[PDB]
Amino acid sequence: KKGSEQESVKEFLAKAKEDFLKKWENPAQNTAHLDQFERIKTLGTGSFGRVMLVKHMETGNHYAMKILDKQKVVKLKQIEHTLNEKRILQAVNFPFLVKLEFSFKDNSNLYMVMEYVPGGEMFSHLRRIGRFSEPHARFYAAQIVLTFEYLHSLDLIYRDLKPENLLIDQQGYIQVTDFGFAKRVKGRTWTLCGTPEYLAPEIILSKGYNKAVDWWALGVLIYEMAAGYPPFFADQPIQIYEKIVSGKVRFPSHFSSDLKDLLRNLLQVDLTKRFGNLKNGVNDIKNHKWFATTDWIAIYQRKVEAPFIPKFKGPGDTSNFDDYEEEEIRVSINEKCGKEFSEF
Amino acid sequence: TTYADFIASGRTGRRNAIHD
Ligand SMILES: CCn1c(C2=C(N)NON2)nc2c(C#CC(C)(C)O)nc(O[C@@H](CCN)c3ccccc3)cc21
Repeated sequence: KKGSEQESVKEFLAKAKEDFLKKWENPAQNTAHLDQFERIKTLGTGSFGRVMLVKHMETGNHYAMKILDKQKVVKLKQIEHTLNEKRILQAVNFPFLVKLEFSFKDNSNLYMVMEYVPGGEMFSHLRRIGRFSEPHARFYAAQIVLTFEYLHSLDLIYRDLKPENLLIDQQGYIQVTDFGFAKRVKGRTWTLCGTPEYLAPEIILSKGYNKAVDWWALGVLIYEMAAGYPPFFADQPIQIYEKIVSGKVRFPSHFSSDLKDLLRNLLQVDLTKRFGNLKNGVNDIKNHKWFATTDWIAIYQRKVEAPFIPKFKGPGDTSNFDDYEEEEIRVSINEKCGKEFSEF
Repeated sequence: TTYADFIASGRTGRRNAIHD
């Protein structure tokens, strides 16, 4: 019963803030060029860009590269979000976050070069096996709790928690990716953004919201890892939102009592009554029955044996990812959106 | 069962953000 590991976490976080602020103030820009990399294959796609596997030609190292079409980013009102993404990424440091290695831009596109995580998305693994066991789910949930404790101490909200954005590394640990919607926020913010299934009630109701929306998404994630489907689903988004705001959730018959209790406290529609956002903060979650067998330090130190390790076929193997149609990356002769992305 | 209804809905695949 010696929680002076609390004082140790407090000391760690105070230091992490110093480091963050130092990097936040003097951000890195244009640390690479497009033809220093060999484009190999598409790992994922979006409305305003794509993510590719690339090979740094000098060093031979593989990376993931996110390519955003400036014109499409402007068209889709994502300018501020992409500047958030890069600025936050370059200033953070935590064992369960994908690391930004380089960023740059040319006439047509923004580029962010980051760690490649060859184990693929949690999403694919979960859909294939159906559901994870509670120990297996708990393993990942523990990493997300530590990650949000880190991010929130720096006033960062992540805002896109879902299996799709959690990659699994060679040791079975989580690497959080896609900081597209991440924002530094002291107090409230107002943008309607996220994935419908994972949207907190405050977001849906356009009232102004804070870091508590991430603890809500954690409830949805733990539920989906353990159930195999999310707590609120429907054919169309509109029906999903109505379910989210209703205050009604049903749990599989195989959910433990402890898990059901945790999830009722995470999926509280009133944010003032939600775990993570009460007086004791994250400690309400860390000290909850369901996490009773969790060694929080050992998990941070990566000393716990992972319940599942993806198949590794070598560096540059992408068999844990789906196939996407390929498109040649064209760079225009004329600079597009120069003013909009001058800070990038 | 809720699992069969989930497979029956159109939302078992990779989910896009709303964007905006
Ligand atoms: C393909 C899987 N993937 C990876 C992978 C790594 N780091 N190693 O393997 N895959 N990193 C992704 C990142 C990232 C990132 C940073 C960390 C730089 O913020 N965003 C992804 O999102 C996609 C899809 C919708 N969000 C996207 C694509 C284009 C435009 C807008 C969204 C996917 C990502």
